[PDB]
Amino acid sequence: HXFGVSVLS
Amino acid sequence: VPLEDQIGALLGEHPRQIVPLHAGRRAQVLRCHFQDGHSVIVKSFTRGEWDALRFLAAHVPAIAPRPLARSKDRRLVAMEDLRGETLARLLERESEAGARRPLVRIADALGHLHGAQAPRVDGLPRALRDEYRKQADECVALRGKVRALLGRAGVEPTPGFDGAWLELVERMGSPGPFLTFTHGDLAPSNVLLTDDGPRLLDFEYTGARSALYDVMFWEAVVPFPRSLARPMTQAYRRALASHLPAARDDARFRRELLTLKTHRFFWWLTFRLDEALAGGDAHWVPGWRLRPAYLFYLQNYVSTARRLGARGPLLKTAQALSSRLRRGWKERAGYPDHFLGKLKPP
Repeated sequence: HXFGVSVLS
Repeated sequence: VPLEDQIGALLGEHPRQIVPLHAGRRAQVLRCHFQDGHSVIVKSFTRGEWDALRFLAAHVPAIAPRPLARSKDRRLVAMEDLRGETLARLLERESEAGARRPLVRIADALGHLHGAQAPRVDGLPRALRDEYRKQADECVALRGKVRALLGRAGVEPTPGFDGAWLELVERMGSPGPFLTFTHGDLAPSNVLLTDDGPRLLDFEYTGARSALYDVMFWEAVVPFPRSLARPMTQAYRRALASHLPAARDDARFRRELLTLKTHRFFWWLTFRLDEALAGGDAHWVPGWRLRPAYLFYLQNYVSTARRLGARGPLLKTAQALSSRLRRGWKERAGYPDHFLGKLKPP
């Protein structure tokens, strides 16, 4: 991401 | 070799000034000014935008920066420095009525992009051609992530959830005639309004996907009021259908829209809901607090999916989560700050 970010780990 | 010298070698001439613009997780974006004032964008990596820009170089009307140079180790990419007003800045200063025409123009340009490039999609590199297959694979694992997250939210999936999820996976893996070039990460910061029409930036997440994946930009990702999202989807559809006979079918288009919206809701639920449940101060993006954002996403999915005829376990499960979080959170669904003026609460 970068209109939203996934808390990947 | 200093970065400035690497850039000079890449371009064949030394810029007078290299100005950092954005520091991303994967790349630094730099504006490089030549002695004469002309500028280019260089991205420095420390990966398919380059291939996307090459692929779009004959698409008309022009919609993307032209590719200028890439270093041998592919860590530096130079592209045209397109200028205009970001959609983000336009949304900060306009009214709903004032934003309608540029938003419709963006939606039309995107429909023409998807429609014109659908017969060409096999010309993408293999990793990008296969993107929808990879995401459909991941859709299978997403079911368990969603079920576990719902449980942490206090909510069990309604009966039939797994069978309905299997249908979602199958639809997500069969874009069929809607398979096309997609940008993959449309946002107010990477859409420009220019005197020669809309332009798109930042093609890192390009892939072959359903055309409707990019439509999630205004249907599910940016919290446009339905007074704008509906005319955007209508303008988008007219442009896409001029190229793509399948988009002329009301039920087929509605089904594709519903598939991608259902996928988007449950996929993006996993990003930050655990954080929202814990309740610490947080934002979805700057200017948009996390709990109002998820309450918007919940309400917008349930209400717009119902309008599209949804009435199964996935909708019912979202309804159950919405009712729980509305009771548990003192917050209400809301829009971002500085966004189309004073909007009536959603």
